[PDB]
Amino acid sequence: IGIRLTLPPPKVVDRWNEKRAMFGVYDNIGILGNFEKHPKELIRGPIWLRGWKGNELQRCIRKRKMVGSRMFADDLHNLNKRIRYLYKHFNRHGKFR
Amino acid sequence: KVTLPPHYRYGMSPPGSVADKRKNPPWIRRRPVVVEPISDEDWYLFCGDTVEILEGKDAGKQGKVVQVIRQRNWVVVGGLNTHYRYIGKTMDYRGTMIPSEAPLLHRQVKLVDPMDRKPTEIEWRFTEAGERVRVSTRSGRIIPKPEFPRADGIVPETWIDGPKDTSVEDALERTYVPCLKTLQEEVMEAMGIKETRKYKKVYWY
Amino acid sequence: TEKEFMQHARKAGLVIPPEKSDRSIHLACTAGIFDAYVPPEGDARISSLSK
Amino acid sequence: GADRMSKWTSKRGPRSFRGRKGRGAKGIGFLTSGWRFVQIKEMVPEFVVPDLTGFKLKPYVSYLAPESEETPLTAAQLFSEAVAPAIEKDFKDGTFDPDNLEKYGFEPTQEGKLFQLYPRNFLR
Amino acid sequence: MPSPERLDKVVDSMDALDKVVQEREDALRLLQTGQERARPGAWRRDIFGRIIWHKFKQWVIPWHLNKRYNRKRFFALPYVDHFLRLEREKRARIKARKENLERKKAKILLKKFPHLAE
Amino acid sequence: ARNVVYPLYRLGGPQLRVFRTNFFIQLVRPGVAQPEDTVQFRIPMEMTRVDLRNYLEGIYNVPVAAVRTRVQHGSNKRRDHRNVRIKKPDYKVAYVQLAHGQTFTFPDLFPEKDESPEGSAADDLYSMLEEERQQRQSSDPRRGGVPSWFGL
Amino acid sequence: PLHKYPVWLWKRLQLREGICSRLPGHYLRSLEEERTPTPVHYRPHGAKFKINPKNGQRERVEDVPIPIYFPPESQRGLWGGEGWILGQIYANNDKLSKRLKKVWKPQLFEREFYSEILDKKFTVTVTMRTLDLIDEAYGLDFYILKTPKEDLCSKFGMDLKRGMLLRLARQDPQLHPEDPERRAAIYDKYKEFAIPEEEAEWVGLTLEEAIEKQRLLEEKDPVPLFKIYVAELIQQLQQQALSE
RNA sequence: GCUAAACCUAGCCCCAAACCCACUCCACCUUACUACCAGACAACCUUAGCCAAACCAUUUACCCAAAUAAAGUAUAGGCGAUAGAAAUUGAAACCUGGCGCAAUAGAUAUAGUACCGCAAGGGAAAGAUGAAAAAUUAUAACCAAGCAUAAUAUAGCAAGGACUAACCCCUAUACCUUCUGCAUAAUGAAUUAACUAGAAAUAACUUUGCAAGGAGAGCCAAAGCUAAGACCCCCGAAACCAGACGAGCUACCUAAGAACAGCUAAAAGAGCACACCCGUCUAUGUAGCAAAAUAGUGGGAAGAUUUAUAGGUAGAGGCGACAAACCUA
RNA sequence: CCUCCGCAUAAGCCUGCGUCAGAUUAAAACACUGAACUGACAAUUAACAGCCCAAUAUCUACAAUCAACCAACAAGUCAUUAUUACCCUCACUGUCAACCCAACACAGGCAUGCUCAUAAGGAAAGGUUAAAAAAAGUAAAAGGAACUCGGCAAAUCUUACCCC
RNA sequence: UCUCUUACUUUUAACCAGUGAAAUUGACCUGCCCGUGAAGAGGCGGGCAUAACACAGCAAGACGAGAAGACCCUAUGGAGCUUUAAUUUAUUAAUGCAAACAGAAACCUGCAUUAAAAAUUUCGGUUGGGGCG
Ligand SMILES: [K+]
Ligand SMILES: [K+]
Ligand SMILES: [Mg+2]
Ligand SMILES: [Mg+2]
Ligand SMILES: [Mg+2]
Ligand SMILES: [Mg+2]
Ligand SMILES: [Mg+2]
Ligand SMILES: [Mg+2]
Ligand SMILES: [Mg+2]
Ligand SMILES: [Mg+2]
Ligand SMILES: [Mg+2]
Ligand SMILES: [Mg+2]
Ligand SMILES: [Mg+2]
Ligand SMILES: [Mg+2]
Ligand SMILES: [Mg+2]
Ligand SMILES: [Mg+2]
Ligand SMILES: [Mg+2]
Ligand SMILES: [Mg+2]
Ligand SMILES: [Mg+2]
Ligand SMILES: [Mg+2]
Ligand SMILES: [Mg+2]
Ligand SMILES: [Mg+2]
Ligand SMILES: [Mg+2]
Ligand SMILES: [Mg+2]
Ligand SMILES: [Mg+2]
Ligand SMILES: [Mg+2]
Ligand SMILES: [Mg+2]
Ligand SMILES: [Mg+2]
Ligand SMILES: [Mg+2]
Ligand SMILES: [Mg+2]
Ligand SMILES: [Mg+2]
Ligand SMILES: [Mg+2]
Ligand SMILES: [Mg+2]
Ligand SMILES: [Mg+2]
Ligand SMILES: [Mg+2]
Ligand SMILES: [Mg+2]
Ligand SMILES: [Mg+2]
Ligand SMILES: [Mg+2]
Repeated sequence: IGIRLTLPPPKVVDRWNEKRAMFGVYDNIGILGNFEKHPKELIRGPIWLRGWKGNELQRCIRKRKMVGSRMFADDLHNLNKRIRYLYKHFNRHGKFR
Repeated sequence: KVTLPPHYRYGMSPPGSVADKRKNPPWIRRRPVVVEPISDEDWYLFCGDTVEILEGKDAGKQGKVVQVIRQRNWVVVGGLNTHYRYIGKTMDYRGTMIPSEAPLLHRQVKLVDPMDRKPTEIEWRFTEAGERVRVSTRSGRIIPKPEFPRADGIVPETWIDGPKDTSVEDALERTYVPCLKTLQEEVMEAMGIKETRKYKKVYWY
Repeated sequence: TEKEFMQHARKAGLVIPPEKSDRSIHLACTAGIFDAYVPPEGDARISSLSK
Repeated sequence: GADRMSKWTSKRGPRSFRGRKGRGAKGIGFLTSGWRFVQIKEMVPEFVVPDLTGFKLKPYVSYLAPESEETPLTAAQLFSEAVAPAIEKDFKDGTFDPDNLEKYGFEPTQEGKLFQLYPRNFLR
Repeated sequence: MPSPERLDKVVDSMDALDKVVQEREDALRLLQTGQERARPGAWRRDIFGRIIWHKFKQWVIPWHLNKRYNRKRFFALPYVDHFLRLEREKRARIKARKENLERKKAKILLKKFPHLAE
Repeated sequence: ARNVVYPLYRLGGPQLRVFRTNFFIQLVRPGVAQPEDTVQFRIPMEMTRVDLRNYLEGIYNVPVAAVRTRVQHGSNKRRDHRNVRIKKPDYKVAYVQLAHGQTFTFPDLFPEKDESPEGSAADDLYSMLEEERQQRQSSDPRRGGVPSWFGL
Repeated sequence: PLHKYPVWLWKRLQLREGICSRLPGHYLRSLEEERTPTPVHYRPHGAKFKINPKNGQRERVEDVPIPIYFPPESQRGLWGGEGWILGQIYANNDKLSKRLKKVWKPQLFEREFYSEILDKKFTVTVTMRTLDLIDEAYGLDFYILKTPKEDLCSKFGMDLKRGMLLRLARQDPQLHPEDPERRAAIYDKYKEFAIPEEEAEWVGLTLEEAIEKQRLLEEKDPVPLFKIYVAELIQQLQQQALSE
């Protein structure tokens, strides 16, 4: 019980597809391009996460002040509660002071 | 009418049959079989058209197509790729064995040129008159769609009018003369009903 | 506690496929001999008499 | 314990509820004093049934018929087939004016007509 | 039933006959009056704040004298604004799921049928 | 007519006339014993006995003297695999009595003699099963289950 | 997911499509304007920078308006921009004391005024601020015309402006029909506020009233296709005869 | 060898892009989904409290329309927990993605359905053959607990040392948690399977780069500076506030009704005693027939009576022949 | 053999022991005709009941109780005319059941009209044995509260007194 | 009722047949005596007893089972209630002034003072069974 009786379907990974053969390209755009571009500008994803890093509370705070006016009512309410809980957890709970 | 589940699986038995209900009850849910998307215009296999089996138990044999299923891209050929099953079995009788055909995918069959009974690939083109036809890639020749009996089974060449069947001379005669009167107004003129009372105006809101 | 068995199967006829279908059953062999052959009585004696 | 997801009909409720709820049939009168119902003859839909004697058409059509393409009727198609020949004939004669639009068949107002077009005051 | 298909043919004939007669009346109504609908109506907000097509009815008294008609409210109060956003976002989630699911089907379908890309 | 807007009537107004009616009635066999002149129909809910009286006289030219209608409830007890109640639509049953003393009896629409085919019918699939079944015989107990195909 | 536009921009998006986009251009500009009203319940700083006594540094100062609640009864009078102040106070003016809710209401008077342009007397509810502002404007008619929308803070006051502007634009002879000389004298005193009747007809109207007003201008029974096709047929016939 | 066990899809999540739906016919604000009569009926009004300050009473973060930086700085504050700018500086921007989930997961969703509640509201469970079921002669073996195959033989935390040999001999006071100390007759656990609990880089340390400079604006520097690695859990109250939903049970009231044999008496909130209402005593029952009943015995039974129907009073409250009663067990 | 039940209406419920068929087969047992399960078909027919009222003014002191006496207070449950308008006529809906509210085919709750013992409606015992203990009932020598917190239960159908 | 119980019937009961729960359960191959121990031992020490085994009774034990039971104590945990606990008059009402008026007054509004009715919050530890700390 809890373990399959048959082998999993075989998985074949294309080590030389378009994405892997061209992964990491232009990571030296700033060094080799007279510093016109920055490698952080090559990041694709959320507008509040391009070229930025932080903990869970900092991500929620940054997301609320950048796309908070565009979020859905349910999602915005959940984000506000998450900030309230994380504020209480980090600033009032822990092993070290 | 038609009651098909979102992930209903089509099979050899037609939908709505007694066997189909037992095979596919409304409550069962099976993995939807992956079907390669083929446009209706791109489909080139029709009933009554001889095709050659490329892969199977008996490859390279040509047989007429009796049924095609567009939902799963299925081709059925009579007398080819058929297994054996007992029909009409009862408790006391073992049953009678008959050959039952198996479906073939569109990539497992290949249309054959009428001039040369060899597998070939065809491409859709147009004639001078503009009618769309299929032209073989090699040794380009016109391959018309073979004639097949209709689904209902009525033969127009062997059709006899019944007691409640309108004659062609009366079903094609034009009696409508365009005017600026409604059916209600026209009928009262023909019937002769006279209504001198007027219709008082009402409020609509 | 309202769960029950999935007993919903009913017996149908396998004699004929669904009607009003373009596809028809293709048969390779006949059911019986068209004209039954009755060997003459005494053929066993003629087996010895090869000539 | 009431089934709130069931169709509410006249069969449910007390006597007052059952008598006031109907099934969709249009009324053909009104109630007078003493609960005496008065039926109006003009409120009863009178069926205009034509004479079917010697009628060529039949419920079915023989299969030996051409497969003519469908040509849905439009206002522009109706105007050209009916009104245009009348206007063209008078235009050539040289006696044409907007004042005589009612003469060609145009109806400036639907009032005073037994069968108004908008809003219509007749059944199907 | 001996010939079940006979009923379907008549029903198709009845609907076709009804379409022809209705179409002729519609074409004539556009010529004489120009109205696209045989029944009067208008676009009005209901009490729930959604735009609906209200089909007019026949009355003997004008609307400002109708006791029962004036109880019916055809305007949305400010507290319905928040619910309209909630219902709009609910459809947006439904719409987003349909769009994203279709792309997932195509991406998986190219794995087993690479000839589709080629 | 049903699913239509009836034009409102005022005192001295025009007669209400219907040229095309969408009402469809079906004659049914009564489940219990009924008088000879009594005829039973199934009519839509929007249809009344006054409309039905003019319906038969107007279309079928059947003189009717008394019309009585009742609404029959459809059982909602049936539940599908989702435990959702399945509703049988309600129908209105109308009882019509003939006017001039005529007696009506529901005919037998499926005579047994007509069902039996006097002409020969030979289905291809049926012939295959019948001939093989008769030719094949039950295993002889004296054979003890030994196959009869072998002639040795 | 995320909305294409922020929620606070949806109000101005509804003015891009529908009947709102068909409103007159001048009227649409007046709604989008967010001009700051005249301070009433607070004293403005008067300068942009001040010297903080604590550290002796030039710091920036800003005027933060105090929210004002206007009861629906204030739209039938001329309160002069005053209204109810819904706020909190500290007991005995001590920060350490408990905080209590306080509401300040203006002193209302039902004074009577006479308008020279409309030639009519009105019995309206006004405050002492309105009485002072009328005297500073030297007449009720001047007060109505000079005061902007965000300072009047009264729907009835905006309707008076619309009524007065139309008479200044139409040169309506209804103002003293029996006194032609007196009529011209009044219109020569308010000639500086002349506005074209096209633009003076939409002054003071709310967004809801403007939508209905524009709908009426666009409301008309559709032209029958018979009239349209008659023009098309005759036009084609006229061109047909030219070729002949 | 039974029960079972496995079996991958349905679909979903997070982004990006782009601003979305809403007239076939008929019906639908009255008791919604009801063809068809004289109305007058109107929307707008600071959130609070939990919580933190180890109580609490002033106070205590909550997108407000440019990321970064100035800066956690100026200021605010039982000057205390904590709150916190601006001038000024200036940003790239290519939807068609995944070191996301794979039926106890991912949306609750096969569905806001079944079901539960008078209502607001709460809220599921599950599916699995194959190319072909128009092959069921079918989708072979092994796998949890539970059983069956196959009941048991002195003696004892069930085992260990052993032994020719299962036991017999010898040795051995279950586990976790909480306490100074538990074989403890202290807590928890029938068992099987799945699910279920340590998130943060200020300083310091370690290992690279460069070096009186370091860093891809700002910042730090008397060997520093940049980058990485590496430290901070889960479940549980009684409560509080805001907005809704409830008087079909019950408490009282309103509208218009109904019931009360017989006998004794007298024009009785009278007597005896049925229907009816009530529930004194005792017994049975105590997961019961019943989340308050049964049998017998009792109180009232023409009245401050009993009762059907519709309506009213709603929580900072109602209502009360005051029992801190009753307001959907 | 029981009948403290019954029948109908109101309210409620919504086809829920009618017919046929079923690989059928669990209603707290049974079951082939098995059936209060599934499928299909059939049904309850209006006179009863519900659904009413042209407008404007103007009218309505004297209970009920066999209403006649008498005797009351708590003071009560039932009425029109004038003028104008007006003459079409039987539609629509309810009609079944062994039924409802209590999670159940629950010893409970459940309004009115008749029957006051039935002319209607039912079945306490699956079979056996006749141990203990337990529940209910009946009988008892001699004594008659000696039992017990207490004449509680039971039998019987009593007297007198105190507290509140 | 009892001295002093007894007999009988019915239900239950037990057996045969059908249907078929619930609390409970660390694992048990589950003995007595004496002693010992977290202070009350089927399991530890020393003696004694001891083929296996079901059914029917019994209620001394398993500190038996059932609702973190009741009972005292703890918490800078709650709530109700009372008040000469603390903090307030926002609200309500009554006066005063200002304002506003007429020519005097009222309504309204602002600021005060009185009460009313409420609102928020807390109940320091130490020691002491027959006290008045
Ligand atoms: K029922
Ligand atoms: K015991
Ligand atoms: Mg009827
Ligand atoms: Mg009516
Ligand atoms: Mg009416
Ligand atoms: Mg605190
Ligand atoms: Mg505390
Ligand atoms: Mg799930
Ligand atoms: Mg096992
Ligand atoms: Mg030993
Ligand atoms: Mg509250
Ligand atoms: Mg009540
Ligand atoms: Mg009596
Ligand atoms: Mg009495
Ligand atoms: Mg009582
Ligand atoms: Mg007592
Ligand atoms: Mg009782
Ligand atoms: Mg008495
Ligand atoms: Mg009520
Ligand atoms: Mg009481
Ligand atoms: Mg008391
Ligand atoms: Mg007390
Ligand atoms: Mg009647
Ligand atoms: Mg028995
Ligand atoms: Mg005795
Ligand atoms: Mg004694
Ligand atoms: Mg004694
Ligand atoms: Mg004594
Ligand atoms: Mg007694
Ligand atoms: Mg048994
Ligand atoms: Mg259990
Ligand atoms: Mg033993
Ligand atoms: Mg001991
Ligand atoms: Mg021992
Ligand atoms: Mg025993
Ligand atoms: Mg016992
Ligand atoms: Mg402490
Ligand atoms: Mg507070």
